[PDB]
Amino acid sequence: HFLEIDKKNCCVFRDDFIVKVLPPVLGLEFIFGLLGNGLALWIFCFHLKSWKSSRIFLFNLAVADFLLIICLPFLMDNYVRRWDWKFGDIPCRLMLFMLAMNRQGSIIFLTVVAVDRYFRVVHPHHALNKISNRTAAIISCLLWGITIGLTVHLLKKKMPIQNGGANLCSSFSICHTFQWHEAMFLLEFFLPLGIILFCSARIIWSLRQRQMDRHAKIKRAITFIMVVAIVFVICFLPSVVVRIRIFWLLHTSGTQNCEVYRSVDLAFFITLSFTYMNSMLDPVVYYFSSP
Ligand SMILES: CCCCCn1c(=O)[nH]c(=O)c2[nH]c(Cl)nc21
Repeated sequence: HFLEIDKKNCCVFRDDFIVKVLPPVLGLEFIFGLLGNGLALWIFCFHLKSWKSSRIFLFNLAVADFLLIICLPFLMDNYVRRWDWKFGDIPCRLMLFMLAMNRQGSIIFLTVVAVDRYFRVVHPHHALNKISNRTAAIISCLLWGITIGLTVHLLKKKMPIQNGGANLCSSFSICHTFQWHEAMFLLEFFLPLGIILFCSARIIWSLRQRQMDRHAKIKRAITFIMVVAIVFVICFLPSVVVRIRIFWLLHTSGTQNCEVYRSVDLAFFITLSFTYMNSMLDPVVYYFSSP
């Protein structure tokens, strides 16, 4: 129950019902993402030779998704052991760093693709619609650097922590403090949420206003950007909602017996796996949309 991490009062929980739902969903997530991302990378690197600016961003998203899917098997192994990391200390920090970095990278590149579509559809005569490959590669490297800059603190903050009779390797704990990590999670949902919603709404409004809904494939494009927004919201909403709920249960009362946390704590991590479904669904909608 109660524990102290870096002079911080936290309430970890190693309960059951975690080795029941999480490993079956994670295994199927891994075995479907492997095939989807392998086909995407095959059609990207080898079978096709044409690099356009939007395709570079799509390839970056695919790389992030593939790395996250590769990282997923270790997560499945961890949750199978009922929260017992049996790998080491360097692999644990590396795994947490990779998880955070490619989650943020997937979100950032999704936002970048949405902004690119917004510029293509609403502002067709802007410069950012005909950039060179050098500028696109520089932007990609800059975004990757921003991600690493935001996650070196996860890379450095701590190692696996002994508790009870086992060891826990986690960064999404619950503690009575508001560090940069949780605020960064809330930002990495909300700000891209606003950007994506604004871009999608403007795209829909401009396409409908300019009398373009008559065209056939444009209707498919509209429905696909709509389902992209919907799936992003569906995949990233339960996690942030449970995080806000546990924050509220933390500020009001808090640091108590902490059993009241557990009823919602199990709700958090399950929904966390739901975010990986996002990584699974992007190949279906993003790359697999050519008529
Ligand atoms: C590799 C074991 C980490 C377990 C806790 N954890 C985390 O610390 N950061 C995460 O991004 C994350 N995602 C999911 Cl699922 N579990 C997570």
